[PDB]
Amino acid sequence: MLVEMRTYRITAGKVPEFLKIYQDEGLGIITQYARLRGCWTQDSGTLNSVVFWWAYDDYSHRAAQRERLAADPQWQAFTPRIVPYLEHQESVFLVPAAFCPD
Amino acid sequence: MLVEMRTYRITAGKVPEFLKIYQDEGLGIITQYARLRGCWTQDSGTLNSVVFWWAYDDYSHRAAQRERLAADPQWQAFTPRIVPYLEHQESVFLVPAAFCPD
Repeated sequence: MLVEMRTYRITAGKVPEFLKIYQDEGLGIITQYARLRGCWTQDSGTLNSVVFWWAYDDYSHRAAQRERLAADPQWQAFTPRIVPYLEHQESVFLVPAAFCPD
Repeated sequence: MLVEMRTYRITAGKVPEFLKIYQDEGLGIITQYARLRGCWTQDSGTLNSVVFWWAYDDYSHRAAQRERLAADPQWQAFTPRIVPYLEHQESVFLVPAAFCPD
């Protein structure tokens, strides 16, 4: 397995707005293609930050599912709604330790 | 709920050693006191980095369980074994979004 951890720094004060738009409009689309294991806001360090945990079987399943997501007309119609909130985006790849629970 | 995400930068090359010592000697102790939801190594960005996801009901349950862990003689006898591997430690607090799966 493989987790992609993606962190979005949002326009100050606008995190609740971003999360409503994401929840009402994006969640149903993207979860057709990737397994969400967690969505969080930061309570320490850099505030106004939303952390997503995406789970894939491996890099090639990830690459294939991300293409099918990119090609989705619904998804392409959705991202312009969140883009104005996105100040900064980052991504880290994680591979489980031997004792990682699944 | 509340997640504490703790990231340990390990002496270069020594991550497998650290993970064996942690697994064989520390895991059983600390999991008596906190819920581990995931343990990962970084495959991108800063390598030689171990990411732990700790789950607590809230800040006060966390504070109470961390005291009981600190007071554990087994735990106090264990940490000196990993300390020489720890180059750098960091911690971020996470609170779930409305649609965060549990």
